[PDB]
Amino acid sequence: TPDCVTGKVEYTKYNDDDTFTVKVGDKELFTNRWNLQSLLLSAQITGMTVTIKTNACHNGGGFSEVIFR
Amino acid sequence: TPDCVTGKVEYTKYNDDDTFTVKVGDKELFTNRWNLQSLLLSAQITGMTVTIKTNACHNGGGFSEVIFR
Amino acid sequence: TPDCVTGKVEYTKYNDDDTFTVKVGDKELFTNRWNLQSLLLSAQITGMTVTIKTNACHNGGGFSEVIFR
Amino acid sequence: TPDCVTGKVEYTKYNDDDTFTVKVGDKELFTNRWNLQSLLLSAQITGMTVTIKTNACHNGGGFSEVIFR
Amino acid sequence: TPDCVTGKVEYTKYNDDDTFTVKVGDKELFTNRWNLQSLLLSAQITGMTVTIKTNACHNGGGFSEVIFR
Ligand SMILES: OC[C@H]1O[C@H](O[C@@H]2[C@H](O)[C@@H](O)[C@H](O[C@H]3[C@H](O)[C@@H](O)[C@H](O)O[C@@H]3CO)O[C@@H]2CO)[C@H](O)[C@@H](O)[C@H]1O
Ligand SMILES: OC[C@H]1O[C@H](O[C@@H]2[C@H](O)[C@@H](O)[C@H](O[C@H]3[C@H](O)[C@@H](O)[C@H](O)O[C@@H]3CO)O[C@@H]2CO)[C@H](O)[C@@H](O)[C@H]1O
Ligand SMILES: OC[C@H]1O[C@H](O[C@@H]2[C@H](O)[C@@H](O)[C@H](O[C@H]3[C@H](O)[C@@H](O)[C@H](O)O[C@@H]3CO)O[C@@H]2CO)[C@H](O)[C@@H](O)[C@H]1O
Ligand SMILES: OC[C@H]1O[C@H](O[C@@H]2[C@H](O)[C@@H](O)[C@H](O[C@H]3[C@H](O)[C@@H](O)[C@H](O)O[C@@H]3CO)O[C@@H]2CO)[C@H](O)[C@@H](O)[C@H]1O
Ligand SMILES: OC[C@H]1O[C@H](O[C@@H]2[C@H](O)[C@@H](O)[C@H](O[C@H]3[C@H](O)[C@@H](O)[C@H](O)O[C@@H]3CO)O[C@@H]2CO)[C@H](O)[C@@H](O)[C@H]1O
Ligand SMILES: OC[C@H]1O[C@H](O[C@@H]2[C@H](O)[C@@H](O)[C@H](O[C@H]3[C@H](O)[C@@H](O)[C@H](O)O[C@@H]3CO)O[C@@H]2CO)[C@H](O)[C@@H](O)[C@H]1O
Ligand SMILES: OC[C@H]1O[C@H](O[C@@H]2[C@H](O)[C@@H](O)[C@H](O[C@H]3[C@H](O)[C@@H](O)[C@H](O)O[C@@H]3CO)O[C@@H]2CO)[C@H](O)[C@@H](O)[C@H]1O
Ligand SMILES: OC[C@H]1O[C@H](O[C@@H]2[C@H](O)[C@@H](O)[C@H](O[C@H]3[C@H](O)[C@@H](O)[C@H](O)O[C@@H]3CO)O[C@@H]2CO)[C@H](O)[C@@H](O)[C@H]1O
Ligand SMILES: OC[C@H]1O[C@H](O[C@@H]2[C@H](O)[C@@H](O)[C@H](O)O[C@@H]2CO)[C@H](O)[C@@H](O)[C@H]1O
Ligand SMILES: OC[C@H]1O[C@H](O[C@@H]2[C@H](O)[C@@H](O)[C@H](O)O[C@@H]2CO)[C@H](O)[C@@H](O)[C@H]1O
Ligand SMILES: OC[C@H]1O[C@H](O[C@@H]2[C@H](O)[C@@H](O)[C@H](O)O[C@@H]2CO)[C@H](O)[C@@H](O)[C@H]1O
Ligand SMILES: OC[C@H]1O[C@H](O[C@@H]2[C@H](O)[C@@H](O)[C@H](O)O[C@@H]2CO)[C@H](O)[C@@H](O)[C@H]1O
Ligand SMILES: OC[C@H]1O[C@H](O[C@@H]2[C@H](O)[C@@H](O)[C@H](O)O[C@@H]2CO)[C@H](O)[C@@H](O)[C@H]1O
Ligand SMILES: OC[C@H]1O[C@@H](O)[C@H](O)[C@@H](O)[C@H]1O
Ligand SMILES: OC[C@H]1O[C@@H](O)[C@H](O)[C@@H](O)[C@H]1O
Repeated sequence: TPDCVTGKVEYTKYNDDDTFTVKVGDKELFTNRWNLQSLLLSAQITGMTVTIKTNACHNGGGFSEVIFR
Repeated sequence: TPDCVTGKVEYTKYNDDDTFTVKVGDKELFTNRWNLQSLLLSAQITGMTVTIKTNACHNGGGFSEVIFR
Repeated sequence: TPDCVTGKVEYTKYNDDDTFTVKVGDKELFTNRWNLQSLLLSAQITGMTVTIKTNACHNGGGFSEVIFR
Repeated sequence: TPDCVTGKVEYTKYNDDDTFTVKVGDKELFTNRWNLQSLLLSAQITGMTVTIKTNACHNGGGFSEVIFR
Repeated sequence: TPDCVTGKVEYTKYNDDDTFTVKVGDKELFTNRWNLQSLLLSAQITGMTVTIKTNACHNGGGFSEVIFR
């Protein structure tokens, strides 16, 4: 799956339908995998750099693949 | 959904029916989403600023949307 | 529900029937809510002050309401 | 249930059947309770002192009761 | 099961089928056990040394046994 954005997590958002939104770089993306919610908030809190891989690389796009550096 | 309060978490409370109460700004609100309980206690412990979005913006109102900054 | 003890968590214990015991102040109390186990060990590790509310305010009493400050 | 060992966690191990092994003091013991896995890794990472209570107090013995000081 | 790599976690990756990849030493390996995902990210964030035991000791190989010191 192609890389889409790499950067620190600027903010995260819990959504009304239990999906989770993340802003990394200049894109706002969401995931429906509940396992990723605490992993991404820990990355945010400790300042890790994440790379999100997705074909829907646009605002509002979904993802499931994340690399944590 | 409109913004209702933005601030640091002042305290959290675990309720008898397994919902979770939070006091942010001047409002005391609750959520029934179990996934938000450890995310909001981590935001409290590390001093993050949260924005709660809800139409029930009054004491005792419920919410499910939270932004973590 | 009335306040029973306020203080820092002295120790926590995992019990043979999957309940969790906590010692706050001068009372040792237990809860059967599994969601409270990691929230109380985080409060212990980061030194938060907790208030437990319960009518069974005696050693061995149960509880479910906790305020985290 | 009698005390068996008290000390800091030397290492933890994830086992092929999803049980979890811990070495505290001079004993290596395991638990089948999935709730204890992140509680024991947090105790190892932050250097807490744990007391394990079990009648199978020998290498390879199982336990479920742990006190976190 | 034989030791395969020992080292600090260099990166972790959440995969599209909910498995989790880890790079330790010179090998990139994956596990399908959901319980290991937050244990390995905590090991990565706090700089623990992990030993992965597996017979598939090659890039792309799977594992389930991890020692955390
Ligand atoms: O978290 C939501 C969602 O994330 C991942 O899917 C993403 C989009 O939501 C999904 O619509 C998109 O599907 C593409 C296929 O990748 C592509 O092969 C096909 O040609 O078109 C469809 C529709 O546009 O894929 C992205 C991820 O690349 C995740 O895969 C999905 O299971 C779900 O978790
Ligand atoms: O906001 C603080 C408040 O949160 C919790 O109460 C929630 C609502 O605020 C409250 O309106 C709601 O009341 C329920 C009662 O639980 C129920 O017994 C009764 O029959 O119906 C009313 C609504 O008409 O309760 C929710 C919780 O689900 C929290 O319980 C409360 O102590 C306080 O912290
Ligand atoms: O955790 C409780 C609850 O949070 C969210 O709902 C909030 C209030 O609890 C709910 O009463 C309120 O309902 C609104 C409708 O959204 C609005 O369309 C209608 O016009 O008025 C009612 C009453 O004010 O909505 C807020 C959130 O905006 C969450 O949606 C819900 O599932 C539940 O988790
Ligand atoms: O803290 C949330 C929750 O804690 C207690 O429930 C625990 C689990 O959260 C709950 O899913 C679990 O349910 C069991 C059934 O009791 C059992 O009959 C069935 O076979 O399996 C499910 C899943 O393992 O029960 C434990 C407590 O034993 C608490 O009871 C519950 O009300 C709520 O507070
Ligand atoms: O975690 C165990 C238990 O904690 C909470 O209940 C507590 C005691 O376990 C329970 O026996 C006690 O019951 C009270 C009633 O609240 C009171 O109205 C009646 O007059 O007397 C009995 C005995 O004193 O209540 C406390 C909490 O106040 C929790 O409510 C329960 O679900 C369970 O989790
Ligand atoms: O996590 C594994 C296991 O831990 C707890 O049980 C322990 C041993 O696994 C179990 O064999 C041992 O059984 C004892 C009885 O306690 C004792 O009453 C009887 O006389 O002898 C047997 C054999 O030694 O008990 C220990 C804990 O004392 C836990 O109870 C069990 O559910 C399971 O989690
Ligand atoms: O020294 C702790 C030990 O924990 C793990 O092994 C546990 C017991 O110590 C071990 O005796 C037990 O072995 C069982 C198998 O579970 C069972 O499937 C097989 O048929 O019989 C043997 C002997 O009764 O397994 C438990 C774990 O469930 C761990 O495997 C070991 O490396 C070591 O850490
Ligand atoms: O998470 C993936 C997987 O990890 C563990 O299995 C590993 C490989 O996935 C599996 O192919 C490999 O199988 C070995 C046999 O154990 C061995 O007896 C035989 O000689 O060779 C095959 C192929 O190399 O085993 C490794 C771990 O050693 C885990 O056991 C499995 O349940 C699953 O979690
Ligand atoms: O990330 C793990 C799973 O997350 C989502 O499922 C959640 C929850 O984990 C599951 O128990 C429940 O049945 O559905 C939830 C979403 O409605 C994904 O939808 C799953 O496919 C898993 O990836
Ligand atoms: O821009 C990111 C948004 O993510 C969530 O919405 C997505 C998606 O954008 C939307 O079209 C879809 O219907 O629902 C998804 C969530 O389930 C949030 O709900 C939005 O607030 C944005 O953060
Ligand atoms: O956040 C997870 C879900 O919370 C609420 O459900 C919880 C719990 O997760 C569920 O497994 C249980 O059966 O009921 C609980 C509520 O009584 C919400 O109802 C869900 O929408 C999820 O958000
Ligand atoms: O600690 C939680 C429970 O652990 C064991 O069960 C786990 C898991 O929690 C359960 O949902 C799954 O179906 O089986 C697992 C392996 O047995 C214990 O058997 C339970 O008593 C709980 O302690
Ligand atoms: O974490 C141990 C187990 O992980 C995998 O199962 C997960 C999850 O734990 C389970 O609750 C869910 O129903 O299915 C998931 C797999 O898609 C393993 O497959 C299990 O065998 C356990 O090892
Ligand atoms: O006060 C709560 C008590 O709960 C019991 O189940 C346990 O055996 C005691 O050791 C104590 O923890
Ligand atoms: O080399 C291990 C590989 O494991 C696969 O399951 C995963 O999809 C790949 O991205 C890679 O991590």
